[PDB]
Amino acid sequence: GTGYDLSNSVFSPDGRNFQVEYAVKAVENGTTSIGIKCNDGVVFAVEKLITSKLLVPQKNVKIQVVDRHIGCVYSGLIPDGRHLVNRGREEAASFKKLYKTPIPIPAFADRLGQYVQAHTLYNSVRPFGVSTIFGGVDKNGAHLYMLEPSGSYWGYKGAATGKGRQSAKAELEKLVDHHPEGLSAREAVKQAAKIIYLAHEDNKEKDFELEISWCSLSETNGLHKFVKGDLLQEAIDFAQKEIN
Amino acid sequence: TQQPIVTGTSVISMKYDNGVIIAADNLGSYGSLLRFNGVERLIPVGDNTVVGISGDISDMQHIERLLKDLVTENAYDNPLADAEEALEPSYIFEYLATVMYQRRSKMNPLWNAIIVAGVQSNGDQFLRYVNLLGVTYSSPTLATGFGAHMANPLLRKVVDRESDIPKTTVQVAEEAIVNAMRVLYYRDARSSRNFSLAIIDKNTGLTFKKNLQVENMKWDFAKDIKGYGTQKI
Repeated sequence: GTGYDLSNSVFSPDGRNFQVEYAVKAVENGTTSIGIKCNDGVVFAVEKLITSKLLVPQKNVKIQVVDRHIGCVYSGLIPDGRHLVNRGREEAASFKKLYKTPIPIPAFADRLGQYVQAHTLYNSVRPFGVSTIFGGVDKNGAHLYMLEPSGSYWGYKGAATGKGRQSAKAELEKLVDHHPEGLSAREAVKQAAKIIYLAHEDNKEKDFELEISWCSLSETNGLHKFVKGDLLQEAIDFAQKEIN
Repeated sequence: TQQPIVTGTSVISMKYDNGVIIAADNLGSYGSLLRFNGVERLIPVGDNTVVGISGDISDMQHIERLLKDLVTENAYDNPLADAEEALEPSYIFEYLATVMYQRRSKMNPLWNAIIVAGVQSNGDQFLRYVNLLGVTYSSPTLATGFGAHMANPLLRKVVDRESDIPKTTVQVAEEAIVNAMRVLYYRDARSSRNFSLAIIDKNTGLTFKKNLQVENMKWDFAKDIKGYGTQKI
């Protein structure tokens, strides 16, 4: 029969969870955001649609930090994203409190994974309406991750989600091929600013604001920091230049 | 209700024209046993605040963790975390004061005597005390435990009232404190010769000095003292 897509934890005859799939639609309908893993860190960038001149520029920050070494960005229902980060934060504090050392990216990824997967187990809750790109630096390297509404996640070289994910993924795949030795934090920041401008074509109708953040063992000391002022503008230009 | 096991003695401090100075020795006593010697009891928070702690060391370490968290938490979704929305010494103090009073009210105190020293964003000096009872107060000079009896009298000879702060220089102030640390080493049976000192100046920022030592002590006259009354040799 039908109706398998009305309740959250229900398996359809083909073994799918339709509500999770519908959640994905909310994600695809969102702003595009990405992540790039460099030789000693990671970079995060996102597209901020400027609905109107009334939006105070640079004020509505979307990228969020967890603990002090992790960055998270997401596409979809923004509130759901914050909800997931609040949890990640408790999750990270709990881990540090007990083990003293700040939470490793892999460990952190699974904490978010189990929580998101948890929201696909009952019909009393709705799945998360966001895909989240996050990561940072830890005891042994940099790590990048992307988490789907199903709770599914993997480690990535580069990642993208949202409206222009295809453009972005395409650009990311190029970089991967043309740089088997690894991009640098400095380069990734520019490369990231570009990918976002390019991927902005799938929404070229509205004007936007660029946002970047990074966590590099050499550039930020393994701490997550927002790209501001000069470094930001320099990246804006690098993009504005290669968009023509 | 509990009882302190490993403890830190005095924490002395005072304010001068451009900031505040605070110091504490590096000892962690275990009753009459001077057990640990590399204990830092001055906890810097950001770059405008230093929290000096005396009393139970396990609780001190717990307050340390609480303080690191405040910093982490304040940074969350805060684009002005290192500017207009950074932690003020007064915020850090009100927080601890709140905790200290709640813990005494549950009959399970953090067995400490704390002094928060720092400079507000508008340059004002900040110096306030809070202890295991949740009791709090401010004064041009503040010392805990033993130093309350021996350090305050000395430091107050430099800054006796509010009008004395603008007339006091970092040099005079640091001098007074360093001398007080020596006196405490002379008469406090739970003190150490090594100590840390920190200065928070509205211009020079936070200066944290580690591994200081009491120097220029007078002991020579001890040779002329024999017996306890009538003995001559």
